Amino acid sequence: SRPPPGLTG
Amino acid sequence: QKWYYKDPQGEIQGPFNNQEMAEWFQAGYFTMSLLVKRACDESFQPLGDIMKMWGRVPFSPGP
Repeated sequence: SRPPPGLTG
Repeated sequence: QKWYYKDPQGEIQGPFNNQEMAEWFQAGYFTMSLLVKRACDESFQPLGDIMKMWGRVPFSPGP
């Protein structure tokens, strides 16, 4: 599942 | 049903659908300071202000 664009985790 | 948020640099990301937002929210990526809005909303709001005003965020799923 991709992370949110512009956020990394 | 078109969600946007600001990233930490202020760049506007999106649009994303309800399910994508709900997944990221449940996964823990979003603090309650994240600024979000739909194209149809008046202004960006932090998630925490939405929670205080409505008791929920609109993209949260349920019955």
